[PDB]
Amino acid sequence: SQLSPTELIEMQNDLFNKEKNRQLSLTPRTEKIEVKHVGKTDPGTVFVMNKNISTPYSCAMHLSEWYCRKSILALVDGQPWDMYKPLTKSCEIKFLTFKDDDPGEVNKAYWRSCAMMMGCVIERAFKDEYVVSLVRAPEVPVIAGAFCYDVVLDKRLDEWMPTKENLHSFTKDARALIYKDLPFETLEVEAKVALEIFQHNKYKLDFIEEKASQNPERIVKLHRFGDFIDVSEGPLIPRTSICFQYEVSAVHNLQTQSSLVRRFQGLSLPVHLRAHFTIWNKLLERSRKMVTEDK
Amino acid sequence: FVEHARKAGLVIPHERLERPIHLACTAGIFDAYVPPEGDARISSLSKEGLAQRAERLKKNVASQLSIRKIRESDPNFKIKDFPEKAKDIFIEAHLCLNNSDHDRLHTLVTENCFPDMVWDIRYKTVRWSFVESLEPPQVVQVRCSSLMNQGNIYGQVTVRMHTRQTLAIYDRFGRLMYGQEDVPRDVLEYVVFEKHLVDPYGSWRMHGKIIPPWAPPKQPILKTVMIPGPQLKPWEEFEEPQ
Repeated sequence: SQLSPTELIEMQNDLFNKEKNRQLSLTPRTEKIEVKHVGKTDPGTVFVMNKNISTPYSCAMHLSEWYCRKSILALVDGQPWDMYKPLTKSCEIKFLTFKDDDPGEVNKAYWRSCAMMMGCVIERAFKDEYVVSLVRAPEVPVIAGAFCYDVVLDKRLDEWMPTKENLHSFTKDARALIYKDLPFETLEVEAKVALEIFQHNKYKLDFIEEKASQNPERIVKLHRFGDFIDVSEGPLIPRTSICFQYEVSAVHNLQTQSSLVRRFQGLSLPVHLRAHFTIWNKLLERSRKMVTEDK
Repeated sequence: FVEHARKAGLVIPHERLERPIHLACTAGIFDAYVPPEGDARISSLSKEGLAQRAERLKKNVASQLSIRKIRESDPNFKIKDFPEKAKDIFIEAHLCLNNSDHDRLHTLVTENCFPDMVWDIRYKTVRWSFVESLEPPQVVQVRCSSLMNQGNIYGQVTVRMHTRQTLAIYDRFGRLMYGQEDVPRDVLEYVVFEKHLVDPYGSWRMHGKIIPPWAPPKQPILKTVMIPGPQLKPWEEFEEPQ
């Protein structure tokens, strides 16, 4: 088997599109679903929407632009939903923001999102001659000063460690990614049809195995933006626009016996919370340390 | 809003209008036949449903009495002929809404049938098609109104009809709203037609369209709807029932 870089991307997107078509071809034929607003602004507000098509974002378009722009994450019953996930049965919806009193749910949803971006930054930035295997997106708590992604690289490429030029280029391509506006999309896949998309990454295939194993229906949660697809835990933030300052700060070589795993550590803030040029240097200092919470 | 400012502007003085108001129609339907609830299933057996219809046609004394008033007042009267012409009135009047021709629409439908159907429909494009009438149209009930003042008698013939129709409503910009035109939807309609007796010119009009309480839910709409809750003024807190 011999594969081109663009071919694999296309194939993944085709698998994903086949998925979508198969999810939509369930023939709901526009069934009426009912949502209620339990939020504190307009209580006793009802929404008659279209089951498994209409979204909690499409529910914000009824209120005002303010909701559309401010709300990162929806709290529907006992679950956070992300804005672009269609809705299943009758629900009750509350909207979450960065300035709310228990933003934590959103915060976890930020790092996850932010981490995923740095995937695109990396895999596509390498020479055709080498090989980049993305491993997992280890979830650190927010008090640790960074977000981290795990990466394995070609064995002959393993001796050199990055230069401030390379780092700055990572940052630059990240911000260039933020520049064009990318929506985030959520799909529910079976382990059988999920294991076919990732393939060549063994760590993806095994992570999928464990993750889908712990939950009885063998369900994998996929997140697609642009040409990139990634499996993660929990919901993501609605648009790429929301991320303002992006930095790829440090990269650290960690070595196990059977694997050489590099951490990519970075820092980012939302356009809502954006911080001053002095503070940014202070936090960009703390993101240089090797930050370990895996378990 | 029901309001009269009695303090200032007085009250519109009591006037004797030299023309007593002439009405071709009268809004109310005298008695609504309450249909059997199993008529969705009972219709699967035609010799059961049509048997019950025909039975209650022969058995009713009120219906026979009104039939007698229409038959004495208007000779050459057959009730077996009626559900045919009454079914023709539909294929004509719905085509009238299709083509947005109100002239011919005044001849067919009654004064009360007209305003609703014309009112809410008028700024859009409506296309309607009659494909099959699956169960032969049955006259369910007849009623006679005695107006003591005018000597006026008003006949009202109920027709129940099983029907197959395709409806496409394009909104004023040309984009679809209610339904697809390519689906032969299954529709059951209760209908009431009316007639003026003392009238020399013998008019038979569509009066009203009755829908049973167990009638199947209609097709879901395309666009999403937002129902606002009770509006709160500055000092008024929200209260939520269970």
